[PDB]
Amino acid sequence: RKNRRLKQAKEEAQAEIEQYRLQREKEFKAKE
Amino acid sequence: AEEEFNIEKGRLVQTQRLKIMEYY
Repeated sequence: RKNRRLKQAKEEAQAEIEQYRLQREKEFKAKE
Repeated sequence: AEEEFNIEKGRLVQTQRLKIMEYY
């Protein structure tokens, strides 16, 4: 399950990163 | 199998959380 895990966790972390990026960049607008 | 994606998530999560924190 080498390849399965590696290039499924790649897009897994894609989703995770976009998730946290938006959840960090919204309260920015709130206090702004 | 497990370790591969384990440290994969670790590395990419860290190296992107650092960036987004610095930016914001």
